[PDB]
Amino acid sequence: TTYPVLPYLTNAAYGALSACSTCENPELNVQGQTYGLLSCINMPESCTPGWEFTEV
Amino acid sequence: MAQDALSDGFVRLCIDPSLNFFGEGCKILVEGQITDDATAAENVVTCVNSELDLVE
Repeated sequence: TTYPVLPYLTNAAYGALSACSTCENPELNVQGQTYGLLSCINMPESCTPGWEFTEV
Repeated sequence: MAQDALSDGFVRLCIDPSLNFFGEGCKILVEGQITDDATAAENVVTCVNSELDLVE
C-alpha cells in the first residue's frame, strides 16, 4: 500500500526488461541482482521492507 | 532482507554448533535399577539423547 512509486512506472520497466532486451535467449531467467535489476528507477532508501517477511 | 548476499533467498543459512550429520547407527540397550525420583516410566523402553537428562 505504501509503495512510494507510481506502479505503472515499475511494471513497464520490468516488462521491457523481460522483452528481447533479455529474452532473445528464451531459457534465461530474470531474477537476482545480476539480471533482475531493472535499471535504476531511483527511489528513496529506507530501513523498512514494505513487505514483511511472512508477507513475502 | 538484512545483508545483501543473503537477501535474495537463494541460500538459506543456519549457524548451529550442536547439530550432527551421522545417520543413526547401531542401537544399544541398557538396563538396571532406578531411584524413586526417576520420572521415567517403570519397565518402559525409552530413548536417550544427552547425559544431563539423568536424575530427572
